[PDB]
Amino acid sequence: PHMERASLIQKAKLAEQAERYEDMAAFMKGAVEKGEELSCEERNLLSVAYKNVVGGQRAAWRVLSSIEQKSNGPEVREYREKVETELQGVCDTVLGLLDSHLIKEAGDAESRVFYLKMKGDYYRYLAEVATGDDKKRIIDSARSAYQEAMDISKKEMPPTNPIRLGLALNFSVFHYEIANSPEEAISLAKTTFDEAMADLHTLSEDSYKDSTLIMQLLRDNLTLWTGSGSLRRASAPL
Amino acid sequence: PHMERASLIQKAKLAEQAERYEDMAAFMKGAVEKGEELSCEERNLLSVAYKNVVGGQRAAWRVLSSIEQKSNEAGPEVREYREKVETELQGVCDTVLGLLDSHLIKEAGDAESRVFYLKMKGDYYRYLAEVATGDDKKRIIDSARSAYQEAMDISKKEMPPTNPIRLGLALNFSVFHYEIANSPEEAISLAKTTFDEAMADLHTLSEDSYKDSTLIMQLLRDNLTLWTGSGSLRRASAPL
Amino acid sequence: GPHMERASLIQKAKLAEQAERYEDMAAFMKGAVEKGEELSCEERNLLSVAYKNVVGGQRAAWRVLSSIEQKSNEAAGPEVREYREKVETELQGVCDTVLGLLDSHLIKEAGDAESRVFYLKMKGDYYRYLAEVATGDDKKRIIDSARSAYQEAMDISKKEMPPTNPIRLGLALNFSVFHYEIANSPEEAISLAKTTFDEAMADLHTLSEDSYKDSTLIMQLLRDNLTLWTGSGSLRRASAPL
Amino acid sequence: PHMERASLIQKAKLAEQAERYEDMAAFMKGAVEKGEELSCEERNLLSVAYKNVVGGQRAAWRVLSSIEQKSNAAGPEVREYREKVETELQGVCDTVLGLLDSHLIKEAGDAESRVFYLKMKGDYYRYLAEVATGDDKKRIIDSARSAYQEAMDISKKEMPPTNPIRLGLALNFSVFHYEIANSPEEAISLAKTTFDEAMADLHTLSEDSYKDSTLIMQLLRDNLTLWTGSGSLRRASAP
Repeated sequence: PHMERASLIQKAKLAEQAERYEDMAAFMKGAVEKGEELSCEERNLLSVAYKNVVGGQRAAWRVLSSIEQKSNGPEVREYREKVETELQGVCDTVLGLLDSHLIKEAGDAESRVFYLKMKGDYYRYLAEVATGDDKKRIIDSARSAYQEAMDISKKEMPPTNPIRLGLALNFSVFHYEIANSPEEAISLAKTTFDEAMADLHTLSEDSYKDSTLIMQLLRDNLTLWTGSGSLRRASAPL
Repeated sequence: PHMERASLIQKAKLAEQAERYEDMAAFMKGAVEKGEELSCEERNLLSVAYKNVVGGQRAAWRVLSSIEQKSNEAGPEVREYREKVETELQGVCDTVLGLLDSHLIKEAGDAESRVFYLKMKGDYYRYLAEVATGDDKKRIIDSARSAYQEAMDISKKEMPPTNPIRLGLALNFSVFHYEIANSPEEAISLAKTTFDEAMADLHTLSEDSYKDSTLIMQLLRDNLTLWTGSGSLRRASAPL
Repeated sequence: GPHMERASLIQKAKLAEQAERYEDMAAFMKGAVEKGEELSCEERNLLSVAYKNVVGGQRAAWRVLSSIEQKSNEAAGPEVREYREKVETELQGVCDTVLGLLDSHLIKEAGDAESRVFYLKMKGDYYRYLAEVATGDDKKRIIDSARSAYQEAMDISKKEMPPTNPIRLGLALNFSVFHYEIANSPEEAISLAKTTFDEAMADLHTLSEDSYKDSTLIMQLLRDNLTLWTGSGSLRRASAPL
Repeated sequence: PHMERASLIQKAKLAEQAERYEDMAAFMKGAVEKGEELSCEERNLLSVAYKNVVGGQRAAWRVLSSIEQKSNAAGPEVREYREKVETELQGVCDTVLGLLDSHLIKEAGDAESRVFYLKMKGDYYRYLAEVATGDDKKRIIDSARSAYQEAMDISKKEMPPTNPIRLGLALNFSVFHYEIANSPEEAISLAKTTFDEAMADLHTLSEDSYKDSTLIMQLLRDNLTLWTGSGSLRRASAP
């Protein structure tokens, strides 16, 4: 390690505690640029930082795009465009770090799934706002990243692993919202849930909370997408 | 025919594998009547047997009551047959409640067994309440409430929030609040509390209860989404 | 032109609020103030909301970092100090921006009592935020600048506004916080807080339905602080009066 | 002496103004035993009289029980005197519960009066629970809970969420949950639900109605901060 890198990682941990996500992101970018492999803890810092930064831009873009769609003055279009351009710049930064530093085709496989999933996520966020001729390319870039990640996770991780579950949840969202394949989405989400449910006896104690949380999100999306809400209430199985 | 306790339990296990729930129920009733306590495995056999028997009667009653409710817009066969299924269902609930009161419920044995039976008492009074329309309805609802309340009091002092009997109990009592007692707010807030307290204590869970606890936590979340109208909400992506 | 620009900026600040984009909202509201016209009651609230949210996050961060830094001085590690200093400098820059707008545009050009009190209260607030982080020889000056702004605002609000007015209540609540946390006058704070609450409670019959929610919300914050500061929160639970 | 019903009600109003609660209680017990329903104003006089009488006994019992618990044999005077106060308190609760069961609950016509008395029955069983110790405590706790639950069921169907008897009932049943039944979570949930459902319909009230209800909503908020520990949080500044 570089010690600049060690100091930047320490400052990213301080920025997380302080809920200063743009600083956290800047510190984690700097750390990625000052070294090779990130540890599991350091990969999560990078992801949390940029998740929170784009999360707010995406939430804003949705509000503005919703106002623009209903009002159809030039201020809404212009401001929606400002937020959109800013969001695109963050996604380009994350995708640049992944391609130039983090994604290693001959590296550790588990870390390769995390980054390839992250590459699919940030191309998917670009696809959420893309309306040009470039849209098809963006959608395909996200699909390839997720497909490459899915292929590795199936060979290398158990079906209860939270990175593998997270990956399948996000790729099903991609199918539903982006690729307009709601049936593939429902299918993948049901398969992921059922394969993880069958392998619950081999769930390690540390993965328990993260895996069951993501399995709940899969079940929540399945209910939303199939219209399984309004069905009869459940009582205990025993 | 070997109808000694050990043989009735063995036949109850065969009946389960064969999906012969009325035989299972009869074998388990017979095993309870030897005047002895049930193990955790044996309590589950008793519950599975009667849950399957009463479940088919309830499902049938709902179909018939639904046909009877639409029909008035009427031959007497629907009312008569709905009444036949109701009476039969009431007899099973009375059998289960009789076994619980005369043999199984004690003050006291171990907390998990006490809670299990009191939860079972609230469940079978709740099934009687589902079909009750007379002056006796209030009494039935109160009998279900007391059983669940006594069970809730023991489970809070004696069991961890992730225990599946404690989770199952809270899930069923929240259903009782929503459907039977017409207290949808109490139901939502019990379901949310149960889920949140179990979610915080997930580190202290075993391989045995893993599947049972997370399955019941999923049912709590499913009911919360149905009852709060949270279905409509934005799709989830990974927290990662 | 500037008149169409001013209108666009205020409209974008309303969009930025809906989108929870407070730094943009602040920038749009600064730009609108720099058109040199007075702000309406609605526009004053947009300005205040924008900068309250911006500085709110910086202050919350500063408190976390200062708390981590204080626990390391009892084997760190200069990163906490350095990062706490970064957040503080950034916070100071926002307070200086707000205080500059108030002094150069808003306070000098305020017509009515409600707008004049609003801005003087805001001046007291942002000097109080500078006082929250100040440890130099400049500390005493900052505290006094805050006190004078609040005192001038209190003098106008007592002559010109009813005791239920939410700007007057907000002012009193913040000046009591200044007394408790900044000036180390917890008795003056409890006093002021109790007096403000009691005088507003007596004049509740003369409250409009518009200001009822804003006034009762601020009266709730006054009694919440009174409970915290007097330790009355530890008292026996209430049951029904009949 | 003028001991006709209306004069007993007039004398109870005078005893309230004079803070003579044992006389007030005796005047309202006397008016109840005339065999007519109590009006809304009259029900409040009955409740105020006995809440003040039992309140002083409860406050005393708490002081004495605290001295007896701390005295750690000692002198027997504390136990004996705590027992005297306890027996006296139990007698007042038995008097109120006897009036409710023999005259007021049976004869109540409307929902508001039915709820009022059932809430009052839960309260006085809760006061008996405060001084009971073992399996005696079980018995009493469940009489309190049933009275409260029956009252809650009627108030939800028959009264708006801003009604002060419905608010008072929820506040007391939440106290029962927290202190007596050891269910701090449903106490906190019931109090927040009650506050939030009442706050959503406050615009409908007059100034008198608004005052009565907002006082009980403040007590719900006060208990919520005590029970959730929200009072120890960072001080508020203006929004």
